[PDB]
Amino acid sequence: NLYFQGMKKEKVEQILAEFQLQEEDLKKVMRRMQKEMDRGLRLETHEEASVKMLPTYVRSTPEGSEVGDFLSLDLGGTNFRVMLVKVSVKTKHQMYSIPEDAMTGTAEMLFDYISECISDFLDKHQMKHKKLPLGFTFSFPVRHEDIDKGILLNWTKGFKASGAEGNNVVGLLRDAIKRRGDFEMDVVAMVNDTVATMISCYYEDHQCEVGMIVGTGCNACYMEEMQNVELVEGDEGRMCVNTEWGAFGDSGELDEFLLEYDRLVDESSANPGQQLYEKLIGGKYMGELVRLVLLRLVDENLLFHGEASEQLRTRGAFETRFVSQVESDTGDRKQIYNILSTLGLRPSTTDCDIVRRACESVSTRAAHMCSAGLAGVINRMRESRSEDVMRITVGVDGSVYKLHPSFKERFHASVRRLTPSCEITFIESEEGSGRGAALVSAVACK
Ligand SMILES: CS(=O)(=O)c1ccc([C@@H](C[C@H]2CCC(=O)C2)C(=O)Nc2cnccn2)cc1Cl
Ligand SMILES: OC[C@H]1O[C@H](O)[C@H](O)[C@@H](O)[C@@H]1O
Repeated sequence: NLYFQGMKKEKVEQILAEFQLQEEDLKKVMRRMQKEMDRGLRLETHEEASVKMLPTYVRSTPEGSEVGDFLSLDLGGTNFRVMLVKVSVKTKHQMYSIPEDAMTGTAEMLFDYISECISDFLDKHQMKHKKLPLGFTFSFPVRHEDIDKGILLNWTKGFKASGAEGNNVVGLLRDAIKRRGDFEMDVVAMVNDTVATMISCYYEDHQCEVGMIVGTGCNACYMEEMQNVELVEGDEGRMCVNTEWGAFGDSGELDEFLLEYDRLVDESSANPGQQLYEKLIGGKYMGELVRLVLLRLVDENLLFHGEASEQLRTRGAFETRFVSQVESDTGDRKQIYNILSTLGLRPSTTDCDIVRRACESVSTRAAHMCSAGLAGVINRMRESRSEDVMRITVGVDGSVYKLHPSFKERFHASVRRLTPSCEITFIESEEGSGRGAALVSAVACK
C-alpha cells in the first residue's frame, strides 16, 4: 500500500523537520558564537566564557624552520599515532589502538601506554637511541603557558583518565617517558589538532590561518591579532587561538535549538552538560543521534513495524560511519539494507528511505551548525583585519568532513552564505595533525 507508505513518510517528515535550521537561525548561532569568542579573548570574561579561545603560543613568524628528523605524537582519538618526519617526508608512521583501560583509567596508565607505543615505533625503525625533537598533537583543551607547557583543562570526547586534569600535559608525557627509561625525547611543542592541521596546511599554503576538525570532535583554531589576545603579553603579530568551540552552548547559548535527541545524547555521554555544540556535530555523537531518531520513529510505529532490535537498542550501535554509508546509497537501497540487516532489522524499502532521511536530517544539521561556527570565526577575522574582502584558507581534517558524502558540500554552501565578502579556500589536510606537530617543532627548534 503506497498511500499508507506515503502517509508514514509524511509523518516522519514532520518529526524530522525539528532538525531544520533557517538561515536566520544560523545567523543567530553565528552571532552568539562571535559574542562568546569575544568573551573568551577578554581577561574580564575569559573565566566565564564557554568558548575559551585559548592562546596556543603558535605565532606568526618569519619563513623557515630547522631541518632533519622530528617525531610527532598524536593523541585525541582512540588511536594514538606516532610519526617520523624528515624536514618534508613522512618517513615513517605507526598507529596504535588505545586500550579501553588507558583512556578511562589513570593518566599514568594512559601515558605509560603512549610511552610504550613510542618505544615500539623507535624499535620498528631502529632509532631509539637518537634523541629527537618531539611535537605532541594533543586534541583536548589546554591552558598554555608556552608552546611546550600547558595544563589540561578537562578531557572531552569520552576521555576520563584520572590525574590529568589540571596538570602539565607535557610533564605527564615526560614523566611517563622517564618512568620507562628506554628512550629520550625533547618535547618542544604541544599543539591542538586544529592547530597542527592549520600548520600542516599553512606549510603548503601561507594563506591558511584557520584549522578546523570535524572528526570525533569538532573544533577550530585561527590566527588572532596579538592585540586581541588579552591573555598574552604583546600586541605585535598574530597568535593561533584554539577556540574550543565544542563547549559553545555549555552556558545555555544553544538551548532553543537543542532537541530531545540532543538531551539524550548529552545525558548518556562521559561529559554531561559539556561540549554541547560539539555534540551536535562530532562523529562521536552523530550516529547516536541518528539511532535515537530511529528509536523515536520506531516508537511512533513509523519504522521497522514498531519493533527495534537488540542492536538498534544498543548504545553506539548506529555508527557514524553508517550515517555516511547510508547517505552514500546510490538509490538501490542496498547499502542501507545491509547496515540495517546487520543491525538485526528486517527493513522494507520504505524503512530504508526513512533511515536515509533521518541520517540526512542529523548530518545536515551538523553541517549547518558547524557552518555558523566557522562563519563566526572568518567574519571575526575579516573585521579584525583591514579587510573589504578577506581571502583565507581553512585547513580541515576529521572523518566527518572527509568521509561523509555530503556534509562537506552542505557545510561549504552554508559557510559561503554566511560569509559574503569572504573568499574561503578549503584544504583537506593529509597527515595534518601528525605532520603539523613536527613542523611546529621544527619552527620552535629554530
Ligand atoms: C615557513 S613555514 O612553512 O616553515 C612555517 C612558518 C611559520 C609557522 C608558524 C605557524 C603558522 C600557522 C599559521 C600562521 O599564520 C603561522 C609557527 O610554526 N609558529 C610557531 C612555532 N613555534 C613556536 C611559536 N610559533 C609555521 C610554518 Cl610550517
Ligand atoms: O579533535 C577535535 C576536538 O575535539 C574536542 O572538541 C577537543 O576538546 C578539542 O581540543 C579538539 O580539537
